[PDB]
Amino acid sequence: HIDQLKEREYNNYSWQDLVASGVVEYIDTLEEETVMLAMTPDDLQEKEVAYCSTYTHCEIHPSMILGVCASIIPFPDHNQSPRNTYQSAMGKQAMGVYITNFHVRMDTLAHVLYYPQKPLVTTRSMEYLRFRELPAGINSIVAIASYTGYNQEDSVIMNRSAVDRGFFRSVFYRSYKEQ
Amino acid sequence: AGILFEDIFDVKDIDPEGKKFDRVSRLHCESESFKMDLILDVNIQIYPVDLGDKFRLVIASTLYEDGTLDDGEYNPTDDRPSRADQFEYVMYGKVYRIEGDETSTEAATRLSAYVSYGGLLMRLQGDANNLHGFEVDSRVYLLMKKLA
Amino acid sequence: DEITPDLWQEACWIVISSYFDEKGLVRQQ
Amino acid sequence: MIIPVRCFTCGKIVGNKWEAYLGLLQAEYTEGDALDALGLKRYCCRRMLLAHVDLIEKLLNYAPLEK
Amino acid sequence: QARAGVSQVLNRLTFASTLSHLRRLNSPIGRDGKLAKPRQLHNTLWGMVCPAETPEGHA
Amino acid sequence: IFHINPRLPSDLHPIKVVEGVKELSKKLVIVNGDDPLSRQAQENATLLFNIHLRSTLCSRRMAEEFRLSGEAFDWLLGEIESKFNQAIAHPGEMVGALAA
Amino acid sequence: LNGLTDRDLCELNECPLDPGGYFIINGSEKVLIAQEKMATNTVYVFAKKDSKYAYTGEC
Amino acid sequence: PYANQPTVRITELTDENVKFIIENTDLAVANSIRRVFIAEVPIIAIDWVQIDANSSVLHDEFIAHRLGLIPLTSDDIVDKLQYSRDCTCEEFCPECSVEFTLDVRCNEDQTRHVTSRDLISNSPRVIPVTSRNEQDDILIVKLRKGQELRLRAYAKKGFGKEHAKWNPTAGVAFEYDPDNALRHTVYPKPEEWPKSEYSELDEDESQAPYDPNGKPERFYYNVESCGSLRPETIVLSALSGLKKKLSDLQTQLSHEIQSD
Amino acid sequence: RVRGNLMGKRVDFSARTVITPDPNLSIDQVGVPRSIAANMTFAEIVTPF
Amino acid sequence: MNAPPAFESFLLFEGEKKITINKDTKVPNACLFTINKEDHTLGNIIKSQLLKDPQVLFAGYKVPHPLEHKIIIRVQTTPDYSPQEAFTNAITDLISELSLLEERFRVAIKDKQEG
Amino acid sequence: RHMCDGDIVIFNRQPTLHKMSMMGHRVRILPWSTFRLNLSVTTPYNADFDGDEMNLHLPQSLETRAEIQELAMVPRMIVTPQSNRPVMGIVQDTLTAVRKFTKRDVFLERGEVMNLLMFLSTWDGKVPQPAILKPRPLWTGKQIFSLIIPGHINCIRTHSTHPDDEDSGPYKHISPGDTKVVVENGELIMGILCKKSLGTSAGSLVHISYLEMGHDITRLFYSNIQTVINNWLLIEGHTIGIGDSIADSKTYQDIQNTIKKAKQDVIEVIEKAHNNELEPTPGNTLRQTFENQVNRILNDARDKTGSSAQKSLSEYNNFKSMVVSGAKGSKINISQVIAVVGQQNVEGKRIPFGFKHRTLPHFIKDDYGPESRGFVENSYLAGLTPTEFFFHAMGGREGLIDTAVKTAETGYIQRRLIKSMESVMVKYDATVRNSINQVVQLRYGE
Amino acid sequence: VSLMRVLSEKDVDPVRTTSNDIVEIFTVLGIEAVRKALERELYHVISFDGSYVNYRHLALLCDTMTCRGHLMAITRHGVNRQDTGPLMKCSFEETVDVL
Amino acid sequence: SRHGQKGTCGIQYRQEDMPFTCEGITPDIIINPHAIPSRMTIGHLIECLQGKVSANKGEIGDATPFNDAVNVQKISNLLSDYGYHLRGNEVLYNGFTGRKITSQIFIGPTYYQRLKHMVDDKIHSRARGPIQILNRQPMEGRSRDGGLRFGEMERDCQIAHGAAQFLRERLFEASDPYQ
RNA sequence: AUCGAGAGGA
Ligand SMILES: [Mg+2]
Ligand SMILES: [Zn+2]
Ligand SMILES: [Zn+2]
Repeated sequence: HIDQLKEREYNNYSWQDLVASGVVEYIDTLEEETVMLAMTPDDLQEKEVAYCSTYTHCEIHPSMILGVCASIIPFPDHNQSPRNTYQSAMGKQAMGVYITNFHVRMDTLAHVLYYPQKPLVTTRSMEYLRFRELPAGINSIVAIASYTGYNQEDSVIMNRSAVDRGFFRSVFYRSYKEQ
Repeated sequence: AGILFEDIFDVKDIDPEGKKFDRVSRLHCESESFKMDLILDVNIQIYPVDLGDKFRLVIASTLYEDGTLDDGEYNPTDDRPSRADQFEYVMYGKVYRIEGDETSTEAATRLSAYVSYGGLLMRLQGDANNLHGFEVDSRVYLLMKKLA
Repeated sequence: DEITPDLWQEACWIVISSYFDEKGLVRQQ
Repeated sequence: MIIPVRCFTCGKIVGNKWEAYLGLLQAEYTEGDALDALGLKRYCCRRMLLAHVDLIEKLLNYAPLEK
Repeated sequence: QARAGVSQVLNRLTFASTLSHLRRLNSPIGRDGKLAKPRQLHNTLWGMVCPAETPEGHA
Repeated sequence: IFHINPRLPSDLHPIKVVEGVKELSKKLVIVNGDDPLSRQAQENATLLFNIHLRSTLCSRRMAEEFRLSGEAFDWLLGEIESKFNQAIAHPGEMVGALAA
Repeated sequence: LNGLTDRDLCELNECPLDPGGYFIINGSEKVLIAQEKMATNTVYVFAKKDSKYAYTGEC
Repeated sequence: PYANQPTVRITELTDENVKFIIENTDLAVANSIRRVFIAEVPIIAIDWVQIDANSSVLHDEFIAHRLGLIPLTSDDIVDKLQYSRDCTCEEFCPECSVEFTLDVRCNEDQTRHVTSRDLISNSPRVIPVTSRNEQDDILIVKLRKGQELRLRAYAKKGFGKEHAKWNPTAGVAFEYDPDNALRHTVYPKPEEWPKSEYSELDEDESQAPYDPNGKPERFYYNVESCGSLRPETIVLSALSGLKKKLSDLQTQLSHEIQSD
Repeated sequence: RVRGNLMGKRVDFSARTVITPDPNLSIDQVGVPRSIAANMTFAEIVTPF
Repeated sequence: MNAPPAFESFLLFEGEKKITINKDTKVPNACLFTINKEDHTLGNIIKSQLLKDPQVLFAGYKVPHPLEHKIIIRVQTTPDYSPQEAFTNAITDLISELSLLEERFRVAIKDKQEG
Repeated sequence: RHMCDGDIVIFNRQPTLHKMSMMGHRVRILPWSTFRLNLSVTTPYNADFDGDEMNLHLPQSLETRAEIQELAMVPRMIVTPQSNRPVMGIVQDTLTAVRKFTKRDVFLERGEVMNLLMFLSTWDGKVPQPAILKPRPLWTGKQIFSLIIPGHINCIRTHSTHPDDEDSGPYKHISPGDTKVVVENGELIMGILCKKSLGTSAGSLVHISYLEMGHDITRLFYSNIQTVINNWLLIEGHTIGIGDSIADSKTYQDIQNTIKKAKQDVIEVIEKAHNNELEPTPGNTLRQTFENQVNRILNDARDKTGSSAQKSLSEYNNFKSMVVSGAKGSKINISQVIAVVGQQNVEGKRIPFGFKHRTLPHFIKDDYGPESRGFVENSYLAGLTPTEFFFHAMGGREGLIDTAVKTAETGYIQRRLIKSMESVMVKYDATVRNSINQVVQLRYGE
Repeated sequence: VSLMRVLSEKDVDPVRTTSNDIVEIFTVLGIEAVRKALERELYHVISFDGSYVNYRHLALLCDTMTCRGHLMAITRHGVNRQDTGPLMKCSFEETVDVL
Repeated sequence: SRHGQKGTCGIQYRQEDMPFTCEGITPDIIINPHAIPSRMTIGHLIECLQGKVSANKGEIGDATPFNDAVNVQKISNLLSDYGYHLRGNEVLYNGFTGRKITSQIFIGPTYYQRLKHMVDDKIHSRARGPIQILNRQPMEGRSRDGGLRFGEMERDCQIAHGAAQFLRERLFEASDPYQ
């Protein structure tokens, strides 16, 4: 199956063929009550004490529990969970390029970042969110240091000479209408 | 002459509770002559001391060879003769405690003078007759030189 | 033809990629 | 959108290196070896090429307003 | 009398904001409702609803 | 302030301690007036402080423990008087809004 | 826009990456938010601590 | 009571960088020299732009920002030009500015790259660094068929303290006490730390023994140029400029003393 | 009216903006931007002093 | 909005004095030198050269506020000497050091360019 | 005229919970569009700089100016009548740095001291005799901090790491760890300073300064602490990184052994319950005795693994540095980063069976064991497994709900209290009376 | 709770035995008892986490709640039943009905 | 920062004033270490370390959650091959004085986001602007030159101050003086 | 301009 999926662009073998082959099944919450889930195929292996020997299904990848905005977070399993919730809010407030055809649009408010970068550290879910193609930020060299005290209590010091070179520069468009 | 206490000490231990600080170490020493017990924090980064070193300790009310008071102000340009030139390590501090074994009816036989050299502490204890020069809130100089 | 643990990490992301190539993100709308 | 002229962190010119970078990834250099062939020795300059997204190529898919 | 907020202006601030707005789900409990129970993360959301993405206000 | 040497006998007579503390207590007034209602309410309003004052500033502790001199004790009495008067509540203080 | 290629969408000044899934009313882009409701045709039994019925079964 | 007699030893010299050691100076002098390389060596850069046509996909301030960052060859001309504040002209003249023009229209199905080669200057000694006779030209913008860019620009003397476009460096490496004999840095686990390239320690020794008498006395520089100036001209300009700042201060000080 | 316009109300001679740290102010100072200070006024009485 | 023009960090305003000398009244032989439109680049070298003078008892500088563009240099001397004289001598020493470093760098460049 | 330097303004952050939420400030005009605050006043405002806005009010007359100056200026607000203690204190970098600065083995060269003395606004201009003279003149950090301390105040405190036996063994007055703080005649004789000595607790140095000296002298004390310590920190530095979250292999092995033991103990208690060998303790249903015992085992395991993590840290560890200063964090945060995040609770109980007899379809039915019911056995550096992740999200959601829901009830209580007491006042006869002039108290307090 | 019955039991200590219900205290032991019990209960709530509030604030709240001889609630049913004037009452609750 | 670490820019320093590594890298942003320990956003530190490896190696680092093949020790070991300290610290030099900083500083590439919240959209001030028709008090909001609300809690605060004249000014003379 | 709704900040 994987070897057929790896040439999906040539053989026209698809996700639909994978469901039609009886390999993948759609399961609802009410049917999950009756299902026995392996978190990975490593749960299917023989073990020195067997927790369960009668699994019915396996997860594809555990990270699919996340939604769009939470999927942008790298290493979210190493954060206290409210901080993942706050990122899931603030990622919707980040400037980027919001859509490619923005030049024809007359949105009342629009922010466009000059130099979006894709992140150097990415989840694999970010491929499907097109974040690689409409990114909303810049990879910044960050030092974690006290220095002169102007960064205390959730504040940051920026390099003015980087800002002169266009770091985090943006354009703001406001549209007016009259008849 | 302004000298309050002079004796020769042998380093019996160093940091016996372990290394509490990296650049400072606590000596435990005993006099040979007056049988005083000394505890002394030393900046061993600039003046290293080894177990069983022998040194001469002077405590003085002034560095000047003639009797003259100290205003406690750092003048590096003062060219008066100074006993600091006979010694290798010199500290400045104030006496903050004098404990003793005195009772309600008897004077102390033993005294324990405590000095802070900017937070480097010293306790010198022994027979009271050797410590009568120490007074609380007096400024004092420690002068120390190793003996071969 | 069992997928061994060394192949599993590429295999499951091939599967997920095939899903998103088919369905996309607003399929339910 | 388009490659920055300068590395934000140190001011090295990188705005002449993007088309060469693409012409080294074609011909099967690794991204590391491509950056090293371009002389991008500091990670702050490498960050600029490795993380760039050339969205101007998409903006050029739209016809101009004036012919 | 009609239930409000079923249609909203599509958020366009950034592409993630657009995608997430198209995938939004609402529980019509009412923003002022003080009962914690329907706001808790229920176990059965596993794989159905994102555990992290919720607005930290009254909603 | 007065460079008290703890290791020497003091010049402070213990009767000056007894009298000074009696006289100080008369200057720490919370309820004014000579009538027995005022006098009782004054005694009540300052009872715990006067117990603390008498027990802290007693002749035996002044001799054995604190070893203050006469000039230092004379200073201490004025200090206590001044700091007590500065602790009394000012009329117009909106103490309800403060408590809320 | 259905079935159009990226080139056709660009010729129409549309964005290939735009997901759709929204309406245009008076020029404003409007998204519908999914509304949770209790499932129909199912017997649920509930109880409450302070009412005149011990148990209620609703369909 | 008096001056140091510092010594210099150049270890590498190229068109791109100069590596050198200063020895028998104070750390404050070494740092102020490092700072002057960044902030106070003047070069020529575009600072006034007028756009006659811009049908590109980038807005005019984006184009102007990019033009300001293009490095211009400055070596012998920047010492001659006045600042526009000191110059007597009403706005611009050859004594305080260099004029540039660009005029590109795309007429072809292939995408036209607009580059620092399309900038044409009125002064033959002040040209874009990439245009000097390899490294490619800096990309300004890409034009689709029928898009046009046409502009006129003036370049002015300035220094990096005013804007980073006038910074001539592309990195200043600076180091002292490579083996931590002064213990100005203190490592919790010295064996974890990689050796400096200037280390003289054998590979079994993590750091030198503590020196209670030493102070910083030898400083290693790598000054890399953005190309507007030769690296050695960056260094010599910085030494001249710092000396001038001190002489100007002494002139004002001596007036202030005479006024008292 | 009572809570909304009498026990509290909107006021002239007031300003609002983001706060930021400044370790170089004393505890009793506030750093104010120049546009705010130019917009707000105080009516000083004219005297020979 | 309230952006200061970037040249305000190094250009004097009309009537702004470059340097002002005030006596420190609390100890003898001491002055504050207030220098406008200068930063750590001059403050740190002047302070460090003053500390090389054995007749200087105190030398220090501060930038009072990083959005302001002035430095204060405090100097105290022995009573046979003057803080104005110390400050003048320090600047002369720095100028001589930089002139020697410049000439030696020109020589090192010439040697490197042709062996 | 336009507002200018030294104008008096009321500065306010909403919600205005108490009298320190509106205070009088002197205007300083600065470039750029923000208001700017000193960092000590962030505590009484409950302010931080993550995007907060504050409100400025300019009093329009000489009378309201004099009233704000004489009543409400920040220096006069340093001590609160709510709790007879300072409302503002040293915080963040200044507190971590002042802890480091007052260590016994901090030594300053002549030029560094003369730099620091530029930031004492109240320095008398005299350079103190260095604690060390002959090999090289060096000043200690305690010696320079002593010049910051105002007047001749006297204060005993303990540093946060002071042993509990040291006050009774030998060396009581010559603390080996430098953990006894004595300030005497205005000089810091000994001791490391932390939140115990410079924080908002009663009997701190800032409290004693406010009681012994003016508000004005104490205002200068807070200012000089911040400026001097922040300029030393440009030398000393402070950071945090991955290297502070890592323990040694011995610590990880002892943690893993303790977890494995706790899990075996839970299996044993489960077997005793299944066999009905488990006997109900009095007043509790068997289910509640089982829950009590499993929660006891897993809390003991979390405490022991945390202690094992805490004792592994070197004095260079930056989490330890921020915890012992009290500037930020706690021993539990260290324990969770390094050792074990621990049990996740909802409504004070282990994770409920939201699926039929299951927490998730990944477990078997009736699994009362630790992993099933939401014991996270990993640390935040190891990273959570998917079920641990989802249970930790269930836990954090409850804190977000409580943060959003508690506020209406508490604010309504605050309103009702004010409206009940707003006109109660001390009268000129020193009785406390309401608006109808009825006696509430014959003397305030009593 | 049934304080009056329990106090009269043969081995119950009648000096120390107490409720946490303040209305029971007021009914059985009277207004000064509930003045002391209300202070105890508020102190217990405030101090449970180790927080400290100066006694005079608690004392003044409890005196406000008890100076009329009956338990006055911090609610419209208490505050707006005092002899305070109608404009004071209308600033709290029941604004129009008060007037 | 993607990890719930938000803040406002407190000051900007030019490149000569920022701290620098021995090779002349200065941070683009300095963030305070006190942001980390109570937030426990360790994913931020791992992102920084992984990004430093990523930028040196020239590979986009995988930060997908629940990947047992990636851990902090493996990232540290990879970093040690590029000549950096394995935990991401570097020796920084003070920009003002040039002295080495005693503590080594954690430094590396971290993805940062500009949020739509900018100060010039929020700054506001009023003196004697327009008033509402009905109540004649100041307008509401920036966009109307409105006045800030001095509310009931502010009233209660000034009562507790005893500031009767200022309370009179704010609740009468500065709002709706009438006869 | 008002009223209503929705989305956000601390
Ligand atoms: Mg905030
Ligand atoms: Zn770079
Ligand atoms: Zn000209």
